[PDB]
Amino acid sequence: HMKIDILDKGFVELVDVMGNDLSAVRAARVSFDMGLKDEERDRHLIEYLMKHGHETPFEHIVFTFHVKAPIFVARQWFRHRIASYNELSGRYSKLSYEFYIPSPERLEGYKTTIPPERVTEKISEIVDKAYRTYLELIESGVPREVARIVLPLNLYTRFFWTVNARSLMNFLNLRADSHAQWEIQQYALAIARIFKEKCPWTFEAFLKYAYKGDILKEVQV
Amino acid sequence: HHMKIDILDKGFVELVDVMGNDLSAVRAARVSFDMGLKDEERDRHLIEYLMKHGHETPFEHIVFTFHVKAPIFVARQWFRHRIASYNELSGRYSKLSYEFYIPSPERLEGYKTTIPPERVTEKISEIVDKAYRTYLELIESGVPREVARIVLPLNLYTRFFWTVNARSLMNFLNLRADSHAQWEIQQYALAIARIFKEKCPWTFEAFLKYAYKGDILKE
Amino acid sequence: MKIDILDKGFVELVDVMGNDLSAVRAARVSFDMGLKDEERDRHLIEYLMKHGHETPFEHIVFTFHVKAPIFVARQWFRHRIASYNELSGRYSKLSYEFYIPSPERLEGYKTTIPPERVTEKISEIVDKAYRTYLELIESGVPREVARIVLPLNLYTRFFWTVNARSLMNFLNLRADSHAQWEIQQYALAIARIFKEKCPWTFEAFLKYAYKGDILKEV
Amino acid sequence: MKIDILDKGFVELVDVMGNDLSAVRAARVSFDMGLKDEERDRHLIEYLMKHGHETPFEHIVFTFHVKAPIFVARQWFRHRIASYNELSGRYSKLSYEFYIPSPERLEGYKTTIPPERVTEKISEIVDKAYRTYLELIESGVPREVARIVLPLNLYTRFFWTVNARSLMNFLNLRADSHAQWEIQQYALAIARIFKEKCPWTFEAFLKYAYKGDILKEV
Ligand SMILES: Cc1cc2nc3c(=O)[nH]c(=O)nc-3n(C[C@H](O)[C@H](O)[C@H](O)COP(=O)(O)OP(=O)(O)OC[C@H]3O[C@@H](n4cnc5c(N)ncnc54)[C@H](O)[C@@H]3O)c2cc1C
Ligand SMILES: Cc1cc2nc3c(=O)[nH]c(=O)nc-3n(C[C@H](O)[C@H](O)[C@H](O)COP(=O)(O)OP(=O)(O)OC[C@H]3O[C@@H](n4cnc5c(N)ncnc54)[C@H](O)[C@@H]3O)c2cc1C
Ligand SMILES: Cc1cc2nc3c(=O)[nH]c(=O)nc-3n(C[C@H](O)[C@H](O)[C@H](O)COP(=O)(O)OP(=O)(O)OC[C@H]3O[C@@H](n4cnc5c(N)ncnc54)[C@H](O)[C@@H]3O)c2cc1C
Ligand SMILES: Cc1cc2nc3c(=O)[nH]c(=O)nc-3n(C[C@H](O)[C@H](O)[C@H](O)COP(=O)(O)OP(=O)(O)OC[C@H]3O[C@@H](n4cnc5c(N)ncnc54)[C@H](O)[C@@H]3O)c2cc1C
Ligand SMILES: O=c1ccn([C@H]2C[C@H](O)[C@@H](COP(=O)(O)O)O2)c(=O)[nH]1
Ligand SMILES: O=c1ccn([C@H]2C[C@H](O)[C@@H](COP(=O)(O)O)O2)c(=O)[nH]1
Ligand SMILES: O=c1ccn([C@H]2C[C@H](O)[C@@H](COP(=O)(O)O)O2)c(=O)[nH]1
Ligand SMILES: O=c1ccn([C@H]2C[C@H](O)[C@@H](COP(=O)(O)O)O2)c(=O)[nH]1
Repeated sequence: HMKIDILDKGFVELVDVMGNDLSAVRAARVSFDMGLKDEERDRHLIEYLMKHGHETPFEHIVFTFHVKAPIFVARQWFRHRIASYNELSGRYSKLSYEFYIPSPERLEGYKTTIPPERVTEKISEIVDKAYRTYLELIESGVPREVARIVLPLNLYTRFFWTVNARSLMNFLNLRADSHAQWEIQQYALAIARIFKEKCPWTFEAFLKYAYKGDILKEVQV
Repeated sequence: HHMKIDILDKGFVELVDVMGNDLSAVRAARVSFDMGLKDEERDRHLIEYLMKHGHETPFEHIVFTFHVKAPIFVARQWFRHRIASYNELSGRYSKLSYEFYIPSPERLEGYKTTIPPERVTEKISEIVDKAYRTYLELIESGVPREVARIVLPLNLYTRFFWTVNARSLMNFLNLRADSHAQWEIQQYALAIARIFKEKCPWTFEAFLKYAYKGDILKE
Repeated sequence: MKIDILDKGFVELVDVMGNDLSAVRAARVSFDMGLKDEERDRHLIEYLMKHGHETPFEHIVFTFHVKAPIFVARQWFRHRIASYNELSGRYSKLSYEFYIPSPERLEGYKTTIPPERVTEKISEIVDKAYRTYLELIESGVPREVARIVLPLNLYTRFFWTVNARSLMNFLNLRADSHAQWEIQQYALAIARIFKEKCPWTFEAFLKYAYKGDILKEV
Repeated sequence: MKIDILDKGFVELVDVMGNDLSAVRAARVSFDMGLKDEERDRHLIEYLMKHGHETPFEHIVFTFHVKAPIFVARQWFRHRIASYNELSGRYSKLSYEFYIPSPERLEGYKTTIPPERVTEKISEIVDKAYRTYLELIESGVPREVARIVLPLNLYTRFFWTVNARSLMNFLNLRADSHAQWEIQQYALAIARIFKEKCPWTFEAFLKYAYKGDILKEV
């Protein structure tokens, strides 16, 4: 399965997909009691749909992704309500030592009172101390659902995400944009790369006529 | 894959595609404990467990796309199910064909009426023919399609694509595969259940035994 | 507020929760703040609209009572992010209420048949279909079956609860020349009520987010 | 109506549209009718609940203002049929407010170390994490990056707009012993407010549709 590594321990993996560019073509044509025609006229229809705001046909293309990301990234991601999610539980699972530790280059462009290297080390210390406490609590009999409240927001979680192409394009408009947090931007770029490979016509038409973000127009795949 | 079931006099329900199966739900449920699939036996058992206890989100990862031909009055009820995607034939854009649902006398099989049931079928076909001819005359005279079609009756057939996940589909079956729903849509619901059963046997059986609230599927 | 539409239709406002300030407060919570001043607050609404910050507007909710022809309702009910409760032809005996277009509805079209004749032809179908409907029910045919002979111009009634964000989507799509003329009229009524209750949001919407054309011309 | 929850949290009702009669009006439209009388209207609410006619309750809408720990909010925000606007760690400097469980939270569990010490250990990490956070911010580190060291018990604040149907789903799932104790407390507060504003609906809900366990015990 296509799997793209993100951040230091994260990833985005495509699990399954239903439909393709032609699915949208057929769904649009039913309006006129028609179906598919030719690869030329059909690709042209996708462009027409995109530039005129005919979005419902794209709801028939559905993706399911497997994602590993820090909780602070997931919190933002899960705000996209038009989708389905199933996530790893801290109430039910003993948590592993997997945290997002940003490299010094994450602070590139900002003037700091201390070396970027120090910030990275400072974050690492908090992680170590918090996880150590988490383990001490669980080993002592503290219920998992309580012990985990001391763990930081950079803890990695895992989830399945099923979303249709229309909602996915909304996600890209909002997250594959410089105003979004850099960390989720990286995930949106991976999502875009997978989208591009499975629905090339839809993706191209989207970038040329509907995309309202900036990064996908300044970054290849 | 593909399956097609004929409904009423000229309708049908066709499965266009499907993403996921019973194991998709098992996997989605297991992620909670950082696990995946296990064994054929423990997995089917997990499905019954999810159904029994109301853990419904794992079933959202199973998605179906159907192609349906049904009368407008049936489609009006169907389209009230908001958690789904639809694309339908348009009377504003397309010239409409002579295709209407004419109930057989058997539709009234059980009701005592003043005039013969055969008469009812005749009366309906007559009004349908009159309305359709009027529609054609208007169209032929240059009246815009969107206006000319307002004289067409509710039994006119329409066609649409329906993409829906298993969770919403189960809600649809609870409400439509039931004696309280109109008979005509009960027929379509039975076809939908028939296809659901074929593609997700474990989920369907678990649904029927522990969560299904309707009655016709248990008969 | 009630506005008459078409020949027998209407749009009536039943209830409303929130106002322009509801969106301001919802927006300010991001920075752990609330309301400020009448001037700063309106500027914020414009800011939200201009930059596509739409979620704050979901906290403003409206409930309308609408009477419209079924062909109009079919299009309206395609708007899934909303709540609906409608009159039932399965349960209620239907009244003689149909939308009959006036000749003026065909202005701009050259027809082989005089516009007035079109109105008459539609009235004819309505009368014959309704009479058939009544005859069937009086004979013993269940309502849910007898009503299938009634035309798409039959009037229905429904309650519609929708938040401002979904309402703006509705206006973008229906208060537009590409939408069927009949629903455009309802959209204009909906817009008028929206403007009355949330003038800042409505004005900002028209200036920076509205994608339709008619509200710009009317 | 404001109710304190946990050590520093709360649930407050901000606004509400409709009441029990809104559902009655919405339901009766099916038979082209309106309200009747107290006795008949209360009876209809029970009938709807008993037979699963849930859409009429979507016309009752509530807006709450809630302050809860992030781990509670993560569970809460999984309820998609609702609207949310929340405090942002990317844009605002975060305050020193965390949920520190009191020793009683461990009542019933067998631990090797006194419960009071568990409370003490949690406070220690919280203190260290927050200090680290402040140190980074004052050194020029962007807020969105500095906050990643903060634990899941940090309090957040949000506005929640939800209709009665979705609210009842939330109570079925959260006002239940299988839900985390912390969110059960919030659900009990939400339930109290719901009961005060829509007593007929709440009573019918508890009698015919509620699938949880605690609301039948408390
Ligand atoms: C740069 C950035 C900064 C942000 N800052 C904050 C912040 O400070 N605080 C905060 O709380 N959130 C914040 N968010 C989250 C934001 O408010 C949305 O929750 C998030 O973008 C999900 O978007 P959505 O509503 O468009 O998508 P979805 O929830 O997936 O919805 C997709 C579409 O369906 C719609 N829709 C879905 N549900 C409803 C509904 N109930 N009513 C009306 N329309 C609906 C709309 O057309 C929507 O675009 C931020 C997001 C970004 C990208
Ligand atoms: C026998 C029968 C008689 C009926 N009679 C009438 C009638 O007289 N008048 C009439 O108007 N309708 C009538 N209906 C339609 C009914 O009101 C629903 O619109 C229809 O059943 C679709 O169901 P749903 O809301 O459960 O499904 P969906 O719209 O697909 O929703 C699925 C689930 O998501 C939910 N959900 C979706 N949207 C919202 C929302 N906005 N707020 C809260 N929860 C939401 C609920 O948990 C719901 O069960 C009837 C249906 C049946 C089966
Ligand atoms: C001029 C015109 C012509 C039309 N012609 C046709 C036709 O020929 N055939 C036909 O079938 N329909 C047709 N429609 C209906 C159209 O396909 C939509 O169903 C209708 O506009 C409702 O819009 P909506 O999806 O944006 O709104 P809502 O359903 O209210 O949704 C609002 C927002 O939430 C979203 N959203 C809701 N549900 C989902 C979902 N499941 N997946 C992804 N995003 C979602 C999107 O961001 C959306 O804009 C037409 C509409 C117009 C205005
Ligand atoms: C005790 C408990 C343990 C849990 N454990 C986990 C866990 O380990 N991992 C995890 O990921 N989650 C877990 N959850 C969250 C759970 O999976 C749901 O996300 C949460 O209960 C929100 O419920 P909901 O979907 O019913 O509500 P909403 O999202 O508010 O939806 C309300 C109704 O609309 C519906 N609906 C909304 N969207 C859709 C859709 N896309 N398709 C079909 N129907 C839809 C259904 O009828 C639904 O009941 C847990 C919840 C509880 C109460
Ligand atoms: O870029 C952002 C900022 C905020 N939020 C939503 C996510 C959380 O629900 C809440 C606070 O997010 P943070 O700013 O703390 O990440 O608002 C996002 O979705 N994206
Ligand atoms: O069994 C029913 C009855 C009604 N409705 C919804 C469909 C329409 O939006 C409106 C009226 O439907 P009819 O009763 O006329 O079919 O209410 C259904 O979905 N199913
Ligand atoms: O302007 C339009 C045209 C179509 N449709 C949706 C409504 C129906 O579900 C179906 C066919 O509508 P008509 O074209 O027949 O009105 O497509 C709309 O919502 N608006
Ligand atoms: O009782 C629970 C357990 C889990 N989850 C959802 C919330 C998060 O998205 C993810 C993990 O939650 P925790 O178990 O870590 O709280 O699953 C809930 O909504 N409620």
